[PDB]
Amino acid sequence: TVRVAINGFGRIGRNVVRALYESGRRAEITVVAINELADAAGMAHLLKYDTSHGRFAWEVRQERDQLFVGDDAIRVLHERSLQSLPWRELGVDVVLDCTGVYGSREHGEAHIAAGAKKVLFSHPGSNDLDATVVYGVNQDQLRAEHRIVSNASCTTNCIIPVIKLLDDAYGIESGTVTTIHSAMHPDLRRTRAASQSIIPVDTKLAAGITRFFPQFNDRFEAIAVRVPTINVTAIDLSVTVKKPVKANEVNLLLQKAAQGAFHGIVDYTELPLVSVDFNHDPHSAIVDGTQTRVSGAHLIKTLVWCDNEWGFANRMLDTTLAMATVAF
Amino acid sequence: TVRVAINGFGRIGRNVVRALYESGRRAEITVVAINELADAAGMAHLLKYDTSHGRFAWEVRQERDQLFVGDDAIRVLHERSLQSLPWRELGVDVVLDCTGVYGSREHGEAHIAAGAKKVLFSHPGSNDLDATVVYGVNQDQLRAEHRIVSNASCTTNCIIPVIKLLDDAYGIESGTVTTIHSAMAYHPDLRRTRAASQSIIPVDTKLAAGITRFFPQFNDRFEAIAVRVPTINVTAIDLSVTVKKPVKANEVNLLLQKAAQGAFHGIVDYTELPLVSVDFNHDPHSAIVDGTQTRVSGAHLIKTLVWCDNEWGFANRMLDTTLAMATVAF
Amino acid sequence: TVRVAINGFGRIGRNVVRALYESGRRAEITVVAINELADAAGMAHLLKYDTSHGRFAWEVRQERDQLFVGDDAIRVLHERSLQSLPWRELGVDVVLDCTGVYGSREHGEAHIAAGAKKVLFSHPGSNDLDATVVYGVNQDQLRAEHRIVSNASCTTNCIIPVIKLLDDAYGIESGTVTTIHSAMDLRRTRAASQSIIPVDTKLAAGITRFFPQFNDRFEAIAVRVPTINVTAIDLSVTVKKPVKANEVNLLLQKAAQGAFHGIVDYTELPLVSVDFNHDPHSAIVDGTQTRVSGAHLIKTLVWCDNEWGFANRMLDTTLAMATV
Amino acid sequence: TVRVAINGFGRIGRNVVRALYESGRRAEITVVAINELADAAGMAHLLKYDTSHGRFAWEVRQERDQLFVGDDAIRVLHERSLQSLPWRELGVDVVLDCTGVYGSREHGEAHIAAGAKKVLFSHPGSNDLDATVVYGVNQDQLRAEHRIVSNASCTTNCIIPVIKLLDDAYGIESGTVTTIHSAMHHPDLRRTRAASQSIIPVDTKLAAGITRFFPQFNDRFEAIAVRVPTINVTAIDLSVTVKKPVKANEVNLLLQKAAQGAFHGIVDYTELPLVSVDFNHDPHSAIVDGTQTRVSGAHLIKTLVWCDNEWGFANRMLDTTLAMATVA
Repeated sequence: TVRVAINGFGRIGRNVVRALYESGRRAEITVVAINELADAAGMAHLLKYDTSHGRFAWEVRQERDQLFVGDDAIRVLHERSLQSLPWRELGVDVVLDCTGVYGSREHGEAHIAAGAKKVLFSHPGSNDLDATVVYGVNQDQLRAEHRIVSNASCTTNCIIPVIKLLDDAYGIESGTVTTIHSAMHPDLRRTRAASQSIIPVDTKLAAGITRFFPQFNDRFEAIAVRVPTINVTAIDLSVTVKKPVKANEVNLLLQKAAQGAFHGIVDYTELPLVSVDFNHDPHSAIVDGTQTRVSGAHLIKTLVWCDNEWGFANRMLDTTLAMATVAF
Repeated sequence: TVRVAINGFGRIGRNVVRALYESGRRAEITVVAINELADAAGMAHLLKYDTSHGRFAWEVRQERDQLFVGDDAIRVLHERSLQSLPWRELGVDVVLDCTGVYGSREHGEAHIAAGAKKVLFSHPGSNDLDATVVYGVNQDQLRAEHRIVSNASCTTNCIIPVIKLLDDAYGIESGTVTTIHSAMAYHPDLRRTRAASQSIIPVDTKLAAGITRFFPQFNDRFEAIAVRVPTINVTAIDLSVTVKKPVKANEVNLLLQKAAQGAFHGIVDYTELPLVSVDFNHDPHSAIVDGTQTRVSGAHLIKTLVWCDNEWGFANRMLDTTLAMATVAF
Repeated sequence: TVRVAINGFGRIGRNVVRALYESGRRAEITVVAINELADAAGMAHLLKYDTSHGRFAWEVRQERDQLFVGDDAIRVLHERSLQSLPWRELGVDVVLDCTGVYGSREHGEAHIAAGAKKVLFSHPGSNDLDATVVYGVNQDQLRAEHRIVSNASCTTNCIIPVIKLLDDAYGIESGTVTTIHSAMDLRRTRAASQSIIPVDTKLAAGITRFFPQFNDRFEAIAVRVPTINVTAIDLSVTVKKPVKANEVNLLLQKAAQGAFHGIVDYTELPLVSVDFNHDPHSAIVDGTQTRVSGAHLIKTLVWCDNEWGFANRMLDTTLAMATV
Repeated sequence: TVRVAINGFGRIGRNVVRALYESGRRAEITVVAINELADAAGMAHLLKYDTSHGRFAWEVRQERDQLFVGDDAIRVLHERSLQSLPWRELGVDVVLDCTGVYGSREHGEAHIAAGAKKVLFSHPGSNDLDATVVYGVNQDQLRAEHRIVSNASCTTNCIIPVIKLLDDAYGIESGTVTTIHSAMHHPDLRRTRAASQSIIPVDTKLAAGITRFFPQFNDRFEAIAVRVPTINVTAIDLSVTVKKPVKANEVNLLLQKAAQGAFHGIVDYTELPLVSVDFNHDPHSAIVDGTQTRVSGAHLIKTLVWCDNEWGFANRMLDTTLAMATVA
């Protein structure tokens, strides 16, 4: 088994754990430790009861510095100092660092100093790492020597595979995206009741895209709003393409990719569905074919769904396996 | 005083009335009659309470066959045949048809035959009316012989003025729009039965065909989708267009900002404040450009996010259009 | 195997099918037919996709006037009159009439006449049926010759067991209830405002019908709030015997452990309404909220997934009816 | 004119100012000064824009240390030290302290020593202030010798007048209350959980507040509360046992009459079929919903009570303020 440690037990951290068990990936991966600067009581409770995902099916037990999920024992640490973590003693193959705040070499190297073989960040970090993976797109670029890696971000994993598919088919020359987020300072917007408004929020989506697709620097922008719905995101993508195209052809391309090389990663639907119907859906992206439009023959719009959190947590596990099982 | 009658007292009919008093337009226009099918105890209560900006500030009551707003008496009518509406007896200058159902030349003629000089429809109607007005964009296209006019639609009015501004400055080549609508058993459209509170729900939208009617040149160059989210009374419109001329986000904002100071004052507003949607609740502008959200990808793909209280701006535009029709008039 | 047909494929009828498969009761009940006025594609669709209960696990296909759940075929009918339902041909043991509109003795008689052996109504219905069952409280009042039975109402089901527990231990003198409803006609014409909306409720009438000694001693009100489909029931009773709040919690905790296990649950954990979504208990007593004013006025807060709990009790009462 | 200063410009302090301008009380009360740590530009923006109460009808400008409401200039302070507040300079007759921090006899003494003649706190406070006033019920218990006064709390202000009314008519023996809060505000494990889906139990000091005010109901009153995702209007579900025998129509008639007479402008009564937003920005402390009144047997009364907790409370602060500067 690949022995994994979770640094930080916020929403992504807890989701990685549930997804490990629910997906059957536990036959190949085991979680041996979680570091979180909060009490084990609350951790265990929040792991068992989720608003967005419901009741977790495995017995959850907490005792001393141990968290139990079914039979598995899991050490709970409260360390402010990354180098003082017991990674070597626990035989840590991969630390999944889910703390948020940027990722980087210094931090990865501190997990490695404590004795972890590799590090996978949940957040894009800086342009300094051994690699950034959008699983389903570029995991075959990983090498045995890539030890400090980033899995991109919740929102980037949703849209990148779609962008890849459209650009391969038609050549993207320009792109603009709006993300409609579900519910989840020097900004007079935070101190406003989320219950009733469409609230614009900061987004780093564009940076994510142009870092992954450097041929689009100065060619991509993004905005975002928050709305009071349940954990499903809609990404509204508008791209100009080189080759002329019609909507039913954009749709055929995406249907077949979901059928084929992107099965499990990008799904496609034509059914009359609403966002909750993708709650807890493990795909990175579900293209809603009913919303595909082409203006003229060069301006594509697609509406893409994702459970950004559940999709991403599953990909985190996919990337962890790819990292842990590569030959030099 | 411009004599008006309102046919249909649903959300829009009621908002037209509220707008008339709140805006001061009542110095210019008097509502002589309201035609509504369905009890009138309702009418008063809904006028009073279903408002969204506090209880309507004018005193409201229902006596006899009459509705009282403040000290004004309005004749309440219940008539199913357009032919027998007593517009002639009341000397009605414009009938504001707010039913959401009547929209054809023949419906127009039917109102005019019962004695209205002119008719204004609260929705796009048929493709062959005398004119379709987006107040602030093309009221000047109203001739004297145009007795049957459409006011376009709530959503259409939000966006066409920004489209005009953008087209004139940079030349729109193609365009795509997403409307984020606020909230309003078994049904053949399967999405409609679903709990609204929980979801982003894709909805059918007529916006593209509205843009297309107004801008003949944009046929086959414009598309639209929409979703409904569980927020209240303010719509956002997410507009992406390719333009001929090379532009930056800052120049697009200056343009729109200057236009809001000048020729679209009172119609299109502009802002750079960190505001949220409820901040435009009961705002009477047709559109509010949110400067902070403006992007240009490359130098030719503009994204603008526009807000509106779709019902409130529309109701106000109905009154504005009324006066212009009355202005140069048959 | 009990052969059941379902009349009305509204939310209730659909949860009855979902629950049938999820609890494993496929082993003792078979659904042989559904009558629904609307078309079978709509039915299959709604069965699969649900805002409250997520994606249904079993494969759902629709094919002509057949509906397929897993390997199972279910005839779909569109009869608007009870007399023409093919209950004889299909050998129906129990109609589960979930329409919310057929509830009288003569509606039961028309189901029987068409060949159904018995009928279980998914609502209080007529006041002159053979029995009204709130499972866990009075299924032992059931008899073989009871042919036209009512299953009470979802909200009645949530609270009646708790009322019985409290009346037995301390003697209820008077009672008053507020139901806080989720996404479940004077005020409907309003616009969207995200409001607490008062709604008419029949809970007082359901409580006194089940406990007639409470006539003129019980009242209830309700509000709708824009939440997910878990109801909170806020029950305030005056009682004869003096009590403290911790005594009340012990009694219900023990009730949950014992005679009401699987019907009433009990929690002292810091939960919120979504934590009871898809819970098949009729009621979950929240101990953290129990209060006693003085020593005689008890307040209890009780949670329920009113739809889910109720659809499972319908199944229980069904089995109890068929293999008597 | 009574000169007043406001200490703390959060939600309550801003609402007092809005309430002042909207009620016409600007003829009797002048706000000479606001002390607030945050920036003036922020104060102005938040005074102008508010999700509950909407766009302030009065112009709002901010320049330097001045906040302009209409054409009234108001002095802004940023002083952490009560001893240094320039009250004497400004001739402050009453400090409305709306910080929700300050609340003790000493804090009161500090304001007075800095030169404010009297003090009104916007909350419970501590158990030894000169008076606690729920305006409409006990403003008669005010004496000129009362210098350090508390206004009670929002919810306590909504329900006390009703309890008074029912106790006076019928003799209340015992009481229990559930408060249905909208989106407003031992580690509470529920506070993580997203407001947008659930009914969420929350701690309440309502009973404490009632006990404090009516110590004869010591051991005779309890309260729970929940939060639901509605906008700014609270429902209070009050269930009391009474000594006298009563009927629901008699209860409603009592309360309707009190609303016509002795509690006019403080308690309102309605028989109309309404919803909670209908009371948004309603200045009464309480609106009894007559459609919802019940009595079980002849002694167990339920009434459902609405209030815009923040707006009624803002208006009461001013009522008390006015009763504190005039004892002549």
